[PDB]
Amino acid sequence: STLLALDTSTEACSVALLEGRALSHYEVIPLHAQRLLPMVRDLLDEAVALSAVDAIAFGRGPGAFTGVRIAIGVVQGLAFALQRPVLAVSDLAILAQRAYREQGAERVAAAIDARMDEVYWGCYQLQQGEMRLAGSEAVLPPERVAVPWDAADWFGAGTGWGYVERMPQRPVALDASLLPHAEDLLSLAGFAWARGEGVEAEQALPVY
Amino acid sequence: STLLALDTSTEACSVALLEGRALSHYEVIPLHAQRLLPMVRDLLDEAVALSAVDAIAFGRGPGAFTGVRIAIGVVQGLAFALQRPVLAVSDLAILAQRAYREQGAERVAAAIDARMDEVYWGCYQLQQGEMRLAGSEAVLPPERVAVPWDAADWFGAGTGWGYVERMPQRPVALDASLLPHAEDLLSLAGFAWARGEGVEAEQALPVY
Amino acid sequence: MSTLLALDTSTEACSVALLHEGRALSHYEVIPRLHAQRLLPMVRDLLDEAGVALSAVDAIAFGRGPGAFTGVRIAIGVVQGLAFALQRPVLAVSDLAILAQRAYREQGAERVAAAIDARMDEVYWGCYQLQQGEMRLAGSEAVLPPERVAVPWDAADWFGAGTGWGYVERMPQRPVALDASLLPHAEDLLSLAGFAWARGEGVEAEQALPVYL
Amino acid sequence: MSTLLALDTSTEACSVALLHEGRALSHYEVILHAQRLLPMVRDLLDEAGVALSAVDAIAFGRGPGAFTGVRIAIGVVQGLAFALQRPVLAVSDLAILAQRAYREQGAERVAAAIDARMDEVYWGCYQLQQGEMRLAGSEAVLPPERVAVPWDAAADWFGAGTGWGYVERMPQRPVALDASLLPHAEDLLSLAGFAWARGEGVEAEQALPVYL
Amino acid sequence: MSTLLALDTSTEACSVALLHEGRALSHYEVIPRLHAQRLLPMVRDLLDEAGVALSAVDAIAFGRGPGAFTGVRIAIGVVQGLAFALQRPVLAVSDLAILAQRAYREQGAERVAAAIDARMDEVYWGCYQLQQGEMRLAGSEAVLPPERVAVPWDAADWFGAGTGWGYVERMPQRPVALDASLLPHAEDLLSLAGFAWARGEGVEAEQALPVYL
Amino acid sequence: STLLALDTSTEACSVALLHEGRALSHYEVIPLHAQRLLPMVRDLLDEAGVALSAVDAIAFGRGPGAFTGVRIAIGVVQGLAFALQRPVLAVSDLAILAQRAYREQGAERVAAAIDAMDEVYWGCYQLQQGEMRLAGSEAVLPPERVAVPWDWFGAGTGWGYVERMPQRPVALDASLLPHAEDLLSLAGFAWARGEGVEAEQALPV
Ligand code: NA
Ligand code: NA
Ligand code: NA
Repeated sequence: STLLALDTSTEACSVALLEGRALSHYEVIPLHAQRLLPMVRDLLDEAVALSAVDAIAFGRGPGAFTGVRIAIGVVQGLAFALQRPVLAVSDLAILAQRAYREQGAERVAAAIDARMDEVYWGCYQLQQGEMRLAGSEAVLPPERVAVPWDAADWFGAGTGWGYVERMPQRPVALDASLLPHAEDLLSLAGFAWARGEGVEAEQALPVY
Repeated sequence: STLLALDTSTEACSVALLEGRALSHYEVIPLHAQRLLPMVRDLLDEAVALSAVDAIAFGRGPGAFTGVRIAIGVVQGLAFALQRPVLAVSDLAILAQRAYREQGAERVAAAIDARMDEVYWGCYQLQQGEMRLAGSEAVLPPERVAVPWDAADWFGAGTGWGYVERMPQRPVALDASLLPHAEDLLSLAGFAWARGEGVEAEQALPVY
Repeated sequence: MSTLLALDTSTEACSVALLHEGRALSHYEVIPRLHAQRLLPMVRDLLDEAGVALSAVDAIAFGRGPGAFTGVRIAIGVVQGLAFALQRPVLAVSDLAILAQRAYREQGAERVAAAIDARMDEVYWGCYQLQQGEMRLAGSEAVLPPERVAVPWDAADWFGAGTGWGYVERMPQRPVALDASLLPHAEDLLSLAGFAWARGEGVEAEQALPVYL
Repeated sequence: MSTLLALDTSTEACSVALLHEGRALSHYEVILHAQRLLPMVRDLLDEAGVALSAVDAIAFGRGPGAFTGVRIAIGVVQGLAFALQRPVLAVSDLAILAQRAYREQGAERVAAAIDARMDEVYWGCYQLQQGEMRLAGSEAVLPPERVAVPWDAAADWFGAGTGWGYVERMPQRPVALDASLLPHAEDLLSLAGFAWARGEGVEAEQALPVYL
Repeated sequence: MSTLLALDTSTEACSVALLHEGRALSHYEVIPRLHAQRLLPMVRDLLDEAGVALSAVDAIAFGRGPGAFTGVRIAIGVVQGLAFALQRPVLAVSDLAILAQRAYREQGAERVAAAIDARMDEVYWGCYQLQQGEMRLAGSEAVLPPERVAVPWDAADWFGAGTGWGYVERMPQRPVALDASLLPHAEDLLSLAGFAWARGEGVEAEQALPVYL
Repeated sequence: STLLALDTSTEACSVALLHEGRALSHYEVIPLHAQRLLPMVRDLLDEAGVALSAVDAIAFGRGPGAFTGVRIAIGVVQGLAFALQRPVLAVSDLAILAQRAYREQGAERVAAAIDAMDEVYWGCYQLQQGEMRLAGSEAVLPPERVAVPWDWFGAGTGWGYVERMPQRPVALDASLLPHAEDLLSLAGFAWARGEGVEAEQALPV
C-alpha cells in the first residue's frame, strides 16, 4: 500500500511516503503553513501520483497548539478531496519509535515540552515491531512524572527532558533534543493501517 | 464558474458555494477543526461535484490566530488535491460587504477584536459592486483608530466596536456583533476571480 | 407566554430557575462540587413547587462557561439529556454575561467587568454593557493573567463582578465599586435566555456545548 | 552593456527585475518578504539564464513605505552589493509609482501617495521629463488635508498609490486616479536605467532608507 | 581551519566577529537602532584588520532573534545577501543562546536563564545549560509575561542574564547572581556557530530566517 | 577628571562642570537654545576658573526630547570634541530625569516619561550604588500601553498624559525636565567605566 505521512507538531516539519519504497524529508524551522505543502509536492515527484495514495497519516499531537492544527487541516483537506482515510498517531509515540530506530531503545519515556511549565508525558515499550503506549498520555509538571516499569533500562526522548533535574527519576541515557520525525510516523502508520485503524477525513482531530 | 468559500476566522464558522446558484451555511460556535469539513459535505450534496469546483475562497484574517490557520490548512489541502487555485480575501473586507448587504452601508469602518487590547482596523468604500480597502489594514489601540473620509455618513461593523467609547470618532450607526460570513466572502471572491487574482494552493497564507 | 428552564453549575453555585406565565422562580445553593448530586433534585423540586410539567418547557437555558471544567460539563450533560428526550431547543449563555446581568439586578450597574477565577493563575474576563434591558458583551471574552486585563470604556462608571476580582490588587484598573463574592445565578440566566429566545437563538441538544477560551 | 538587478519590498508587493542585453524581465507577487525576496531573485536569474557575476549595479526602493519591509530590501541589497563589489542605485518608491502610472496609463503628471502610519500619507509629485518621471518639489509625510500639487489647476494629472484612499480628506483631487498601485520592479528598473546613466551609483554601505 | 563570520544586531548592540586560523576577532558597539547604518562598515573593518578576504569565509553565523523586530531583520537581510552572493551556508543561532554563552565566558556560569526585554510588556526567555563547552537549550524558548517565567532546574546554582531581568521583581524566581545589562555579543555567537558548524548544521541563504515565539 | 556636560534636550537649557572633584551647574528654562547654550558654557567656565583645554570628556543628553533642541546640543558637542580632541559620553534624557528625581525627591526608583505626535517617550530606572540604571529598555509608546518593571516616582513632561496609564504612581512631577548636574552625575559613572567615544559617533536616539 501507498501511505503519506505529515508532522508539524513541533519545531520540526516533516513528510514521508511509502509503492514499496520509503522516503523522508525533514527540516527544522519554526512558517509551517508555508513549507508543508511544498515538501509534499517535492516528495511525490522525486519518487508517484497523489491519487495513488491509499491513506494519510499525521501527528495528532500533543505539541504546538497551532502547529498540530495546521497539519490536521491540511490532512483534513487532502484526504477529503482524495476521498481516502486518515491515520491518527501520537507525537509522543513517534518520539518513542524514533529513539528505537536511532539508539535501539526498547523502553522509551517520551516527553515533549508543554505550556505553563509542564510536560506532555508518554511511556512506550517495544512490542513486536512497534513502540506501544504503556498506560496513558498526560500533561504533568515534571515532578509528578512517573514510569510504568521497574528501575531496568529505559530511555528518555524529547524536549520535556530539559526538565530532567526536576523529575523524580532519570534514565541511564536520554536525548533532550529529539523531535517527531515523519519516517517514524510512517512506521507507526504501517502497524495502524494493517490493523485497519483508518477513519474518515472529518474525524481527523488533535488530542486533548 | 463554480466557487467554494470557507471562513473560520472568528467565532463564526461558515461555508458557501456558487453552477449559477448561490447557497450559504452559517453556525456560530467556538471546535472549528471539527465542524468545517462536515459543512462542506452537507452543502455540496444539498445543492454538486467537488471536482467541478473551479476555485476556493477563504478568509485570510485577521482574526483568531489558530482559527484563520485551520481554514487555511483545509483550503491548502482541498485545493492541492483538486489542483485548483485559491482566493485570498480579508476578513475586515467581508465584514464590510456584510454591512453593505445587510444595512446598505456604502462606507464601512470594519473593526475586529484583537489580542493585547487592540483592534484590527480596516475601512471600506463601495466601488462598483464591491467594498474596497481605503488605505491599509492595521492593528491598533482603539484610541489611534482613524477613518479616511470626512465626517459624511459611515458605518461601524464588527466586534472591535465594543471599544467605541475609547475611539476618537464614532459613526452614525454601528453593529458591534457582526462577523465575517461566507456568503459575503463569495461575493468578494466573484470580483477577485473575474479579475484573475487566483493563486496556487501553497501561496494560501494568513495575513500579518 | 413562554416556559423556560435555566440551569447553572459553572461555579461553586448550583442554581435553577423557571419562567412560567410571566412569573420567575429560583433555587440557589452554594455547595462545592457536589453538583452532579444536586442539580436534578433541584429541577424536580422547582417544577414540583411551580406545578409545571416538564413537558410544558419550551426551551432549556444553561450556563455555558467559563468556570469549573467538570462543573460546566455537568450542566451540559443534564441539559443535553433533558432537551434531546423532550425534543426541545437549548440556549447557551455565558457565565460572565450571567454575572453581568446579576450585578445589574442587585446593584444597578449598567457597565460591568465580569471576572471569574480560573485555573493556573489566570482569570476569565468579559466586559458587558446594558442595552435595552440586556447586558450585552463589549469586545470579547478571554482567559488572561490578572495583570493583562483591560476594559473597553474610558470618566465612565463601571462595576467589577465575580471571584476573578480576588486578584484586584494584581490588576491594572480598579473600579469605583466591586463585588468579588458574586456568582452566576440562574434567575439572571433566565433573563438573558428570554432575550435570546425572543431573537429565536435556540439550538438542538447536540450543540449544547461548553466554551473554550 | 549594463546589467541591472532591481529589488522592491517597500509595500505588500514583492518584486524583482533584471535588465540584461537590452532585455527587461520581472516577477511580481502580492503577499513576510524575508521568506520570499531572495528565492524570487534566484528564479528570475534562472528564467533569464544569467549569472549574478554579470550584474553591474543593484537598484532598490529606498522607501517611503513599510518600515521593516524597506529595511529587508536594503539589507539584502547591501549584502549582495558588498560581496559582489557592485554599486547601488537608490530610487524613491513614490517615483516608482509615478513611473508605473506613466507606463500603465500614459500619465505625465503624477501625484504619488503611499499610505503611511499614524493617519498620514507619503506624498510626492512627479512629471515626465525625457521619459523619466522626475520629482517636482519634495517628498513629504503629511496629513492628507495638507497635501498640494505643484501644477496649475488642471493640464491634467493623475493620483497614484494607496495614499489615495484618503482622497476625500484632500484639498483637491485629479480626474483619474488609481488608489491600488504599488511599486513594481519593472518601473524601478526603468528609473534605475536613468540614474545609472548619470553615474548616481554609490557604495553598498550607503544603501539606506529615507526619512521624510 | 574554518573561517567563520558572525553578525548580530538583535538588540541595542551591533557586533561582528571572525574566526580565522583558530584566532577570533570582534567589534562591538552599542548604538540605538542605527544598525543598518553600521553593520556593513563593521564587517568591512573587521575583514580589513584581519587581512581576510570575504571569499575566504566558509559560513556566516547570525543572531536569529528574539529581540527587536527590525533589528533582527537587518542582520537577516545583510546575511542573506552576503551568503547568496558568495554561495555559502549560514548558521542560525538564538540570541538567548548567545546571552547564555557570554555569561559563561564572562562570569563562568554553567546554568543560565537568558531573558531579553520584549514589546508589550513581555520578555523573551530561554534557559541554557553547559554541555561539552556549549550552552545548550533546556526545554523551549518563549515570550512570557515576567510573572509566568520558570526554570527547568531544582539547590542548583544558576544565573540571570539579559535585559529581561529588569523585570526581576515582577518574576517568581530570583537567582543567586544576575546581570541585566548584558547583551548578545558576536564573539559568543562565533563560539556557538563553531559547534553548529562541526555538526554541519548550515543551511542555504534563502532559509536565513528570524524566529517567531 | 574634568568633565563638561550639556543639555538642550527640552525647553530647559543647562550646562555643568566637574573640576577638582567640585560639581557646578547653571540651569535656565527658555523656550532659543542655539542662542543661550554657548554663553552658558562660557559663563560657567569663567565661574569655575577653568579653561576648556582642561576638559577630559564631554557628556550630553542624547535624547529623547524636543527634536530641534537635541540636534543642536549634539552638534555643539561634536564640534567641541572634534576640536579639543576629546571623547564624548552619550546619556539618555530619561536617565537624567530619573537621576534628578532621585537627587531632588529622594526617589529610589523612577518611571521617566517625555511627550513626543500622540505617543510618549518611556523609560524606567532603578537606583544601584547612587546611579539610576535602566531597567528594561527605553521605548516610544502611546500613554495607555505604558508598562512598569515592578514606592516609585513618575518624572517628566510625558506624565501630563497621566490618565489611563494604566498605573498611577505614589507621587509625580509632570513639569520635570533634564538638568545638567544630573547628566554630570551619570557621566561620572560612565566615565569611570571607560564608556567614552569619538566625536564622530555622538548621535541621537
Ligand atoms: Na486564577
Ligand atoms: Na495612514
Ligand atoms: Na517587556
